[PDB]
Amino acid sequence: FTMKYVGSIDQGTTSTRFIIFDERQRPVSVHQVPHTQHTPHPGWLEHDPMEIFRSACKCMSVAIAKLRQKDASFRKIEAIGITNQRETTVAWDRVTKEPLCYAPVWNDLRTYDITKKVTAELGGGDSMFASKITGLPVSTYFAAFKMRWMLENVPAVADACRRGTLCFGTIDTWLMYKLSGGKAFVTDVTNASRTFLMDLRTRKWSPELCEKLKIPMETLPEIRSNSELFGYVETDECGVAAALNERTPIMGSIGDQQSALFGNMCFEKGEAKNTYGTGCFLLMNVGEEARFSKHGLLSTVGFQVGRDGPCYYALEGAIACAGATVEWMRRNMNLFSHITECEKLARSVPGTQGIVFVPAFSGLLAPYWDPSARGTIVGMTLKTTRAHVIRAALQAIALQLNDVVGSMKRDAGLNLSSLRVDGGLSKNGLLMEIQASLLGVDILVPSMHETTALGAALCAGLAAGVWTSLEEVKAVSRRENSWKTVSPSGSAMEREAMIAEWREALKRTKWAK
Amino acid sequence: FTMKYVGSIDQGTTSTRFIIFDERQRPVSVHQVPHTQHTPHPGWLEHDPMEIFRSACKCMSVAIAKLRQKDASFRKIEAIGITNQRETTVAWDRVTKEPLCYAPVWNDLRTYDITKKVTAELGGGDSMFASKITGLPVSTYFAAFKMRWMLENVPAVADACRRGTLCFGTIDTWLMYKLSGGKAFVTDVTNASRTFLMDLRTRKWSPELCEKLKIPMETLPEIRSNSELFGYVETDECGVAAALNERTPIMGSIGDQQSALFGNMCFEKGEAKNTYGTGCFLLMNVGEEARFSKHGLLSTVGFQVGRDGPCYYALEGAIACAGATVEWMRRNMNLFSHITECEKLARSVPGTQGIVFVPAFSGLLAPYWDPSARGTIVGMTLKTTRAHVIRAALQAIALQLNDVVGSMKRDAGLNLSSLRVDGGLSKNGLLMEIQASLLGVDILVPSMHETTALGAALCAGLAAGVWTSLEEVKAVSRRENSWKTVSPSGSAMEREAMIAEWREALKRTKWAK
Ligand SMILES: O=[N+]([O-])c1ccc(OP(=O)(O)O)cc1
Repeated sequence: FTMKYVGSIDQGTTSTRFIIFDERQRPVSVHQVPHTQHTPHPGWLEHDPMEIFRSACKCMSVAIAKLRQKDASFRKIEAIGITNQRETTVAWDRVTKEPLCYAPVWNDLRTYDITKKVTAELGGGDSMFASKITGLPVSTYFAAFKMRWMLENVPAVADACRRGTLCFGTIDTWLMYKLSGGKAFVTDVTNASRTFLMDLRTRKWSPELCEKLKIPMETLPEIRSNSELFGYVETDECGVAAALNERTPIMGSIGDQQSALFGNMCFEKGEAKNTYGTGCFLLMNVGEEARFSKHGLLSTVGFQVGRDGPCYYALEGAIACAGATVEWMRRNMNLFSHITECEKLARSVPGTQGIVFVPAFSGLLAPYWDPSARGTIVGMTLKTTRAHVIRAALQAIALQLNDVVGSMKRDAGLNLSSLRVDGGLSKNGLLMEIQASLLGVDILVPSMHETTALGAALCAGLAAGVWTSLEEVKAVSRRENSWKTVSPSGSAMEREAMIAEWREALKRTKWAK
Repeated sequence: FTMKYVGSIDQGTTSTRFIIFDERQRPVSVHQVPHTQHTPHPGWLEHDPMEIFRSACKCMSVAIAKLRQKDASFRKIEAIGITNQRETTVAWDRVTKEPLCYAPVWNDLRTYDITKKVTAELGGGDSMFASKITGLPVSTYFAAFKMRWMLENVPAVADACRRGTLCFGTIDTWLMYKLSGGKAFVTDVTNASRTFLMDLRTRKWSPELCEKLKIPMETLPEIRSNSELFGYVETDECGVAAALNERTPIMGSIGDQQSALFGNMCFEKGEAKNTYGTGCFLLMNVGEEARFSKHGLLSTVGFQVGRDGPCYYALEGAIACAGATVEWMRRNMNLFSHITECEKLARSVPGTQGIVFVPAFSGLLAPYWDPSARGTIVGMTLKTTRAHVIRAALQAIALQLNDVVGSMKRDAGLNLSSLRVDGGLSKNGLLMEIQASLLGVDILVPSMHETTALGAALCAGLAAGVWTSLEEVKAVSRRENSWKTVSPSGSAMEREAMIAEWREALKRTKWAK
């Protein structure tokens, strides 16, 4: 036949992208368009759903146009996948086809008072009351609470609910609705699991929770899998229908973290990925049955290939200050000037020589949620240098994931098979070695680092028959796009002593108030 | 018609100085010569006693010569005083007049085992067992224990004992021997009070403690006051006898910290001085009656002018890492480039904004004595910067001073009417201010900073009639050498709160072992 290509809309917190992959899973064209970060009051954050929609469209037409110019064999896009900042929630009207307000972002803290109210007046003091249904604690992040808040506080949303015309939806749902010309009102299992309205075990809306939270099941879209025919692109808001040329289907939708889980090929229980960004997000595949957490971790859907096909579940954990710690050392503390020196300063010394640096700046998340913990350094002497402090910060990040992973191993009754990394800090070689050594598993660094975008591309491709099974997907990746591999290179005396030092250090962190 | 001159040899840890003062207490010639800091094993420090002797002689020869050029009539120095790093101990031979080995320094930790063996076998587990005799706990610093080591470890010293030719002394005794040709084997009360071998109230060698620790009294110098004839300079080591031109008497000997107390005119009880340098010490004049300590602090002789003169006593508190702390931030952490950036960055913020830096790099001294304490910072957030960390360090220093003064008031039964400062960090205004605001008293700063050297010249000039009395001495100082006063400026609640913050941070310093 001819060459095939799959497009991936990568819709993030600070920008939107379109990446076209070829059938070897190589990114052959990209365009990025940012969008405005609206901040009406301290701790609020909101996005313009229409601005986001036009960025997607822009990106699609620019990347397309750039590829035609450099690839004589590119004829059309076979299918489009979507991946998105999760939890961000949009309200819009079924007949005007427009938003009723801006979109509160995942990390938006306006829903706080609703969240304290729900914990008390519905869970009787327990934030975990519905964690066996949803997999989730009561929290400001999850969508129901933002939905509730827009019902309570946006007269326009209240009204349209009463007309029977209101649509709520995560960014996947919204993007798919407009791309479709308003014909498709859908969502995938991974986005739907971050709403607080889906029953993990069935992956359907929960009549009980919707009732109990007073969100009407008329407002919610149809839950579908990650990989299947969602709709077609039927708009032309920035040249896009012209650019795609043929009608082009939408056949992949997956929340960003799960999209990275998928794009890093974590198809089997025990396989986990970590993104080393500003924070860390670690996800492990735990298998075909939902596993619930007794360490404060999130249970979520990992991925679902095919409608009502197999559903792999996952456990998710975070740390707030990974990349942010490195940036803090530089710009607040002058411990170095630009990012290259971070790793070389940390390599200049054989170890931390006693010190521990717990970068608990905005508390400890992970499996020891403690908002009172603060940034603390212990063990220093006159022989202590910035080299050691920088190295200890690398150890700290790796120690936290280790704790997170330890908790996941216990909640799930599995061992960690391998950890794939992506993110800025995955380019710090030393941090990968300290991590491999602590976890006692191989760490895998793909050199094609666009793993989030690839997840959604893989979903669309499987469904459109560009790739014909997960095994073919792994073969192509392992052959074409080369992984760097990083084996444990440390003794069990050192491992055990580093974790013991860390354990002792964590006791000394309590400070705020 | 012509100016009368007094000489001071200032034999410090890292160098030797000779200062010549006029009868108006102005330094008119100075010369300085550094000596080698030998460190055979880790935590060991050791000096070459011939190097030290010869350094002092070069200092006298050159300072003398530089003065003749400024003043061609100067025919002689009236008298020469000695002040010296204390506790540092020389072993020598009565007839060869030469060191048997190198001299272990005040902060040398080779005596550690011997320090334990003593606390148990002689002291029944109590380190304060001779507190009421010596004014001291059992510790690595004091000269007896170094004496003991050289008998158990140095063939030449163990041996020279047998023949009746072994001499031991502190650096005063050693300089003063060699300066005199061998004709003088003496020590002053302040230096003697640091041997662990002298009764504080009586200023006698204690036959009980000698006996107990296996130190034969045959090796020990005759104790004198700080102000009287010790001997004459009768050597030509660098033309020194010649340069002096006349037989010049040594009429001053005083341990370095006491010398600063004396040189800052701290004659009344409640008057205290805080010195920064190769080590950092606060000394309070407590009066004619000796006071002992319930809160770590050391009891010692302040000074005694003359054989039949009254003995004024003092309490002594140390801190271990003071100027070292600033240089550590500079040289190890790169928090600033040069010394003037420190006070500025610290000034650029309103406060510590919730952080505390306990700079206990080598344990907590003062009234806490915790050798397990290490350097620790607590409270940090992403809003913490180097300005806060540097400011915090300065607060820690004042906070430690404050806790040391607290202990001193309780022990002595007095308030601190005045604190005079000198050494390095006295040039930092912000620190002086933070210090004044915590002790709630005045801080005096000499423009004629050379006050340690002054003390021994004052001793030697009092004995030789250059000044006739303590009153004339203080009258001239006031007349000649200008002050700078720093007054408190804060609340009771600022103070109370900063101290409670500090007291909780201390709980989190235990780390070593
Ligand atoms: O890890 N984070 O806190 C985080 C994650 C995503 C962000 O934005 P994005 O990288 O454009 O999706 C910004 C910050």
